[PDB]
Amino acid sequence: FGSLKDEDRIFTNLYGRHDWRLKGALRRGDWYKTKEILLKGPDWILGEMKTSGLRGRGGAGFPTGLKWSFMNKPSDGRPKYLVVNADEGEPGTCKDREIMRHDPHKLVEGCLVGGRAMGARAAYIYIRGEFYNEASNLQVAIREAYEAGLIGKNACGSDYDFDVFVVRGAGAYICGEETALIESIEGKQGKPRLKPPFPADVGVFGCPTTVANVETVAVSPTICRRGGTWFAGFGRERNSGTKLFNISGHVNHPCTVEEEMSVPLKELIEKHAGGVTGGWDNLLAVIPGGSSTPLIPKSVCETVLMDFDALVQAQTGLGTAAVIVMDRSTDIVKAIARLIEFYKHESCGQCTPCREGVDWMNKVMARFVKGDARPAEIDSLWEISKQIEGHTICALGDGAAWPVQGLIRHFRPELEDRMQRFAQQH
Amino acid sequence: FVHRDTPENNPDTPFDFTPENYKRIEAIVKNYPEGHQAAAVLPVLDLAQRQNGWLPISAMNKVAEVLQVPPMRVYEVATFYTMYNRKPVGKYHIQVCTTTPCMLRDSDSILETLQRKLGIKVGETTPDKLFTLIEVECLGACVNAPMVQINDNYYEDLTPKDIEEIIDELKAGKVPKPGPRSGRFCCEPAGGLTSLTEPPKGPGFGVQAG
Amino acid sequence: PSGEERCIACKLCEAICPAQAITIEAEPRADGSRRTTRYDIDMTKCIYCGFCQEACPVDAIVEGPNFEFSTETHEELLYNKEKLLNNGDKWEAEIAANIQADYLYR
Amino acid sequence: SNLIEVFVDGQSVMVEPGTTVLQACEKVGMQIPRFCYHERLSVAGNCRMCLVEIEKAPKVVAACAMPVMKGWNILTNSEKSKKAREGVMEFLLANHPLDCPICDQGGECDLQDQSMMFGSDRSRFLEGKRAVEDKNIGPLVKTIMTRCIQCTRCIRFASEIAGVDDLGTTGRGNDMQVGTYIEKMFMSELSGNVIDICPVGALTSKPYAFTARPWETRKTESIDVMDAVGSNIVVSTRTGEVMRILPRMHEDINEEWISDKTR
Amino acid sequence: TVRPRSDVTHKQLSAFGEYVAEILPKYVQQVQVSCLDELEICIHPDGVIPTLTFLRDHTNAQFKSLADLTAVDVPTRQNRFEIVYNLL
Amino acid sequence: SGVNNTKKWKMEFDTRERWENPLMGWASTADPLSNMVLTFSAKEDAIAFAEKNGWSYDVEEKKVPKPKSKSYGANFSW
Amino acid sequence: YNTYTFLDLNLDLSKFRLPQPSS
Amino acid sequence: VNEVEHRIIACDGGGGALGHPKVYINLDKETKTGTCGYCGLQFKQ
Amino acid sequence: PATPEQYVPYSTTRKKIHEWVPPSTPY
Ligand SMILES: Cc1cc2nc3c(=O)[nH]c(=O)nc-3n(C[C@H](O)[C@H](O)[C@H](O)COP(=O)(O)O)c2cc1C
Ligand code: SF4
Ligand code: SF4
Ligand code: SF4
Ligand code: SF4
Ligand code: FES
Ligand code: FES
Ligand SMILES: [Zn+2]
Repeated sequence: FGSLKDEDRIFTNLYGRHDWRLKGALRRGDWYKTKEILLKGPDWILGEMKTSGLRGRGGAGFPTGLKWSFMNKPSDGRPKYLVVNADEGEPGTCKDREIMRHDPHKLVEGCLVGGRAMGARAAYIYIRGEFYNEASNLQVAIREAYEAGLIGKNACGSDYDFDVFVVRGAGAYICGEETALIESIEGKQGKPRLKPPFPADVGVFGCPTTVANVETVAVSPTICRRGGTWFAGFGRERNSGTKLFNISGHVNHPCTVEEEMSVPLKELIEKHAGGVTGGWDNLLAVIPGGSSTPLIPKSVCETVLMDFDALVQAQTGLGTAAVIVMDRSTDIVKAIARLIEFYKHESCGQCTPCREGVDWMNKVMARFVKGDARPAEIDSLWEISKQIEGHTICALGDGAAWPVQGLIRHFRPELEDRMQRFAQQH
Repeated sequence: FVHRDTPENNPDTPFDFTPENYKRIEAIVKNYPEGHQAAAVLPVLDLAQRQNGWLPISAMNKVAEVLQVPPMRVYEVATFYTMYNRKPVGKYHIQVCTTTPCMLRDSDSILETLQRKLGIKVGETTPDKLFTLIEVECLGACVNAPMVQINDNYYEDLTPKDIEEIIDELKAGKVPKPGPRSGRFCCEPAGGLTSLTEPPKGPGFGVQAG
Repeated sequence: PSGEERCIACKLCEAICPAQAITIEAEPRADGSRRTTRYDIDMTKCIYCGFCQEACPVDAIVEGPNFEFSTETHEELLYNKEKLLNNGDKWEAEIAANIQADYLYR
Repeated sequence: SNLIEVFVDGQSVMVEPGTTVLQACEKVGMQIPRFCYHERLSVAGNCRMCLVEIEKAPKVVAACAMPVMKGWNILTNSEKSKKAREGVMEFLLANHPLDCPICDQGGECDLQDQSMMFGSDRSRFLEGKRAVEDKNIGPLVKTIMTRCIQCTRCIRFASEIAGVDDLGTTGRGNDMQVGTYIEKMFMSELSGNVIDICPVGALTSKPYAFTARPWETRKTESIDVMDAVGSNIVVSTRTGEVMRILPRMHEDINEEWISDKTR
Repeated sequence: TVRPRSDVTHKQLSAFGEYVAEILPKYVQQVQVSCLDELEICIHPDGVIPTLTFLRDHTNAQFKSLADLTAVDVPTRQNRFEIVYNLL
Repeated sequence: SGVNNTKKWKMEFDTRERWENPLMGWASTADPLSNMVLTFSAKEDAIAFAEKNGWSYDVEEKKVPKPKSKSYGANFSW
Repeated sequence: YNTYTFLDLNLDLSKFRLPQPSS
Repeated sequence: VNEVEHRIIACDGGGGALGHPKVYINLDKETKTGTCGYCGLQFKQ
Repeated sequence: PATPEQYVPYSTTRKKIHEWVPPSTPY
């Protein structure tokens, strides 16, 4: 439900206030049962996540255990690998920036705890190029850990071998995709591959590979070291566990709090963070999972709590759980319009739907903000939207269509008036 | 996306990794599996950018040589990513985040202030070559929606006057306290932490026999 | 108006011509542009059906309002590109009025 | 017998494991409309003009890259797989420059046909088109690349048949331009095949620029005498002079390709 | 842009096609009502005078006028010419 | 890349003189059977027609592409 | 921090990294 | 040479439905004045 | 708001063939 206890808050060093470095980490006791866990077995680790029923902490939601289970199949003579994507291009995902800037070890032991679960030879962490600062913090942390012998061959005084590496991103949101990151590592252009060859079977350097949101890798060790069931209790049904929530825009105290999942949307701005700037009635709309997920208008805001099942009932996605809030002084139409501008400046262009479709919606959306376009065009953008939604090679085209669909779904009268406003002044 | 050879930006310019740089080069390679030096392109191309911001056609060709890859390969990587600059950026490259999260926090409000202070249009270098302003997209520090990235400095919660203090510090002197401004630090509920105030539970706590 | 022939040798001009009357062999004109070196109607095969004026995407070939062009010989009816272009350099004051008069209905 | 059984609108053909959904339709005899998929070129999935709907399945799959599985019935003429083509063709055409009476791949266009058979009667793109900058790739290939549908066939051929990796994609977004970043001519034998392999008329042959138009060309099948491989070729003659020689497929000798000399 | 059609006809005529096929089993090789709602009784060449006489002089099928007689030539078929008699 | 024009067997005749009309430069011909391309549906039915009419034939066997195995992942191996 | 510090950290963690497989 | 401000320009052939099909020309390089393949009109960026 | 100017056709075609011109001086 809500009011996650500090005693249950995984990322204790959030907000810093501790030594993100190892000695702070030791007081955190992050490396407490690592040898034991690995000793227990890879099968024991996946039992822990299956019991946890953790969902993907990245924009896509899938059982974390089943995804890791897939490349637990016997090696075919190719080294298995771990890829941690610290890229978070999605607006409002400062969620991950926290775990690299702070509590970097949380992720380092997440990597080896996760590594033996998939039997990965090594893990590469792709941080956003922008986070040069963040990249500096982690390898200082990674360097500490090996010096200790926590990672490396015979890591944590155990038979198992692991090596952790950090890879420089280069300002691309699409590099965040499950497969495209792999291609970026491989050194080719960051263009996603098709799903038929699933990442596990075909991978980074053509070997089995798996990709996890940094939050997903980070919570593993604590979910196993601590009781996974313990975590499970926090979640709701399929939904489970605490996921960091970032609230940004039109709220009195924008902040990232790792409060519990399944939180009433009205409650998290009202109780933690900062109540919606201007009052809870000054809420034109809420973007729950970030730019990719459709915004939900106030009417439904207070009604649904934050969890992926509840949101999909609501037609929106928990995604990165980045809450972007809009007051009534905003231009709903120009707000979403810049997100389509966010996607035309960013989609790879590999696939026909997304390439021309996202540019086509950008042109129509800019006209919509001006009000130059006629009212009949508004549903035509509906139809352009679903052509892009099911036909794209990756999910970004999936993502571009949803905000457009949300604007037409709940704010169709406002766009018509902008249509009307321009027609009147001629 | 076409490199029309120009006396300044052309193959004529000689590029070569400093003895120190070449060293760095190798370090990167080994990170990748053997015989996969190809992957070194992005990281290496980045060090060519570290060497020189311009990174001219000559520099890319050099990268191809070092990693043994086909030049077109490197050319494709440089063009795809915004991080690499194929034109001479200014000494201080100021990038203002203007995605919706920041906009709603008047990120644009920052823009107008910076254009006037630099006294220049958005997208080009100052005559002084001192600063270069560009309207970049989300930088991943939405919590502090007002935000500008100055050569990694990554400042935040910036207000016209805040940027004012910052731009003056860059123009005279250096290292202008890069980071947030209001003192909200990184993602602190401004009013109060409201959480994590309780002391760390300590190692062992909650193990619950896993 | 500028003075540039409108025909860009699409060969559509003669594709639909059912009487099989038109041969428009073309080249790049040495400006880099695209124009005819050859154009033809055998006016003793044409049927005045206007399938060439409605297919032309540029309004180059038209079918003018002449009907006093009888000839004492057979050779004066096999029009070439220069008996059609100076022909069109004749009636353009009289054609364009009718195009502008019927363009909407077409 | 590792044949696996899969249904093409019911014909229930049996195919080797690992055949693509597009390939399954071919043996029944159906043709998936396709761009960016060439039999002897790697599958890329760029166009996604081949989206089909396997049965009782949530979304449309790419017939070029999806390995057909056991007992999936492909529905190639469903009400969905036609909205998956009526809506893609909307996009390819939206940024396309209308100069079909310039494009000498007039009747030789795999993009007007598929528009003219599987696409849409009208247009809804009331906005502004894009334009790219014509560059010089040589004296044999005229790249009026504002025509390009970014299908990456050229990039692959240049890299998998001819080993000349000079061509490549540059830039992202709608701005992706498929060409040679610096202007270096595409000089190699096997060069002219790009013309034949680009379904769009973006880059076409410069000598045969505007001498003809394909419906007129009478096509006589003959043999290559310039080189001793004896590549099969089709000599396209109009009114009695040869206008172009393009390859005709011989599995064993020239499988759809001919030399720069003999063309 | 989809023809305004009557299904009554398809059925009524289909039924006549079965009637003619039953009345003349010896000469009719295939009867089919096309989707253009027209009927075609294909007869062995020997049935040309029998089949047409039955249609010209039968109370339940009077086909008094010969609209036309024409012969499509499909060169492939062994019997190339396909004489076709349209009756009203 | 359309394969709908490579499915039916055609019987075309030899190519004789195509010359130039002195007056207008058009292509002229005296081969009455020049524009003739009969279309059959099988080798058997074309040989039959030619033999039927007394022409000499030069049958050319069909050349269907053989099956070439294509896989997306293959280009990702190293 | 400086432009070369991130890569120098990599320069340093080279030894830390054990051998890498070869295809 | 038709001077223009925009990177790309149209060329309906000086008419709507009375001129030539409408194509957008990229006057992006002063090095070359775009020439609509239909009118042969050079445009000077 | 008898004549000598009679249209005569051409073959406006640029002759579409080129014969070897024999060598000017003998050998
Ligand atoms: C355009 C695009 C951008 C993405 N960016 C990110 C990202 O920055 N971070 C991230 O964790 N996942 C991102 N994803 C989702 C990944 O494809 C993948 O599903 C996810 O990283 C898996 O993490 P999880 O399984 O631990 O949730 C992106 C997906 C798309 C289509
Ligand atoms: S006349 Fe009109 S149609 Fe005939 S070629 Fe010239 S342009 Fe094409
Ligand atoms: S009018 Fe004369 S020329 Fe124009 S199409 Fe009909 S017949 Fe051919
Ligand atoms: S390619 Fe040439 S022909 Fe095919 S559509 Fe585009 S323009 Fe018309
Ligand atoms: S050029 Fe022809 S082949 Fe190369 S991409 Fe553009 S269209 Fe596809
Ligand atoms: S939008 Fe500027 S911080 Fe993400
Ligand atoms: S043809 Fe299937 S992906 Fe383009
Ligand atoms: Zn023009």
